[PDB]
Amino acid sequence: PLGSTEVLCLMNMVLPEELLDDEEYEEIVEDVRDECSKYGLVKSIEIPRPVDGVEVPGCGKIFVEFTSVFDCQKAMQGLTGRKFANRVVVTKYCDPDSYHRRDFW
Amino acid sequence: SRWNQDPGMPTVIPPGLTREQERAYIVQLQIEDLTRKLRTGDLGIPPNPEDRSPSPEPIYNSEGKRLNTREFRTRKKLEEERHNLITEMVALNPDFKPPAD
Repeated sequence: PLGSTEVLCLMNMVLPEELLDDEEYEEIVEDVRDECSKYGLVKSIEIPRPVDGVEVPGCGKIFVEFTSVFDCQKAMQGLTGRKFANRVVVTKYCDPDSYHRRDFW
Repeated sequence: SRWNQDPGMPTVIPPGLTREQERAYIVQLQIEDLTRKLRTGDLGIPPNPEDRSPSPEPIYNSEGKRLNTREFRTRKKLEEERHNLITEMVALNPDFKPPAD
């Protein structure tokens, strides 16, 4: 949305293929958590995954809810421009209301 | 872990973009990185064969040269992802000139 919010969206981090395996998925989760935990006390994480061939929304995106707007804003500044499995990490803010209602985008 | 520690497109998504315009930005940006990685080419091959997946049975040509090397396989995926992304914007075009690469 317009400006800063307490929800961070990491994009271009994974492809649906990586998320199929439970072993790899659980790992991707804690990796994101631990990294964000450096600015953390993060409220929650959401990484939607097929469920193919449904193509559920927000798939290929990683959402991280922080406790505060400040925290989140610092997380993006630090995480944006970094690599993840050699992929460029792209970032933005998400509407926290949309996020709570599980309307992931 | 998985994370990375140490002149492309801005890594932060500009302010107001439609669900589509945003998708175009991120795709256009990956097209950018993929092109770079294949030019250098900066693949994602791990230095040691410990974290690597088991290798497939090797196949060779008439000179005895292996065809399905790690590098070849990995360069394939990148070319594949880049193709699909490029092809994704084929059913988009705002008169966006194809590179033909």
